Amino acid sequence: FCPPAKVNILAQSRPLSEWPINLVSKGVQEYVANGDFGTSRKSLDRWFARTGVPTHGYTTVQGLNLILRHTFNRYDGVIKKVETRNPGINPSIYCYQQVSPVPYNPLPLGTPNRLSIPKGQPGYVPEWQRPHLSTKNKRIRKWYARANWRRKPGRKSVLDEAKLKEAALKEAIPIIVTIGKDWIVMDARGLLRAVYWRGIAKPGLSLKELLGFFSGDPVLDPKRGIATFTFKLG
RNA sequence: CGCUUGCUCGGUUCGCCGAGACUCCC
DNA sequence: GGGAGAATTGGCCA
DNA sequence: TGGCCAATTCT
Repeated sequence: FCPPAKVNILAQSRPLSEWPINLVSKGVQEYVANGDFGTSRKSLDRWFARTGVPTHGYTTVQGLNLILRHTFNRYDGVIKKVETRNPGINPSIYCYQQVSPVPYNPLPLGTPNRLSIPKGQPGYVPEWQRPHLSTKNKRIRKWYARANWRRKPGRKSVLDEAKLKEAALKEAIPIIVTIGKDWIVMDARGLLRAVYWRGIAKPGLSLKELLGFFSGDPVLDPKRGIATFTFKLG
């Protein structure tokens, strides 16, 4: 079993459902045809351009075997499900080996000390009571974590999109997925928490060693602003 | 042994701390 | 209600 | 030479 993972995107060149891989994978399900489907580029040429369905400058052998082969199983199986008892046009951009994520180019502990920060600076712990806390090696939420600023009738807060949210991109961990013209930068601290949650120690993890524990084929979601990874057999 | 993002739920001096899952998608 | 790889290889110009 | 982007593969 491959456990899942969930990471947040940061920036995109153009609107989500406007990349040409999506513009190719979208019409396939509507179309489904010849049936001349093969990994070989020659067979792929025949199935797509020749049969009739338009291609938006896409010819990758993997990028057309992860959407055509999926669609036929989408048009099938449900018939088998109709047989078993006796639809959505997914822009789920299934990334492949050739577009595997790599860390950004032109691990830190975070807050090294909990009860030690100069007074008045951001992150400073309160003075009315420093003791009476708990020390069981639980997760540490950073001061800017909006999970700690949620609104309720009993809660008091002054939410600002700059003070709270812009503080994230300062110490973010960028990784890049490139299909040739479209670039997506996701936040890897989700992967950090996912790997520390299952048992792996801290500090031995660096660049080129976090992504290794996850599968190299993400499933980007050009809606909800989220991406999803999977681990390996380990 | 060990824990930067997301989310659910509390009160608080408003500075911040206490508990929890991650098999998610159509 | 279905999917969540990446090893080996073949063209390959500075 | 070797180095990288695509192209081919089984279960």
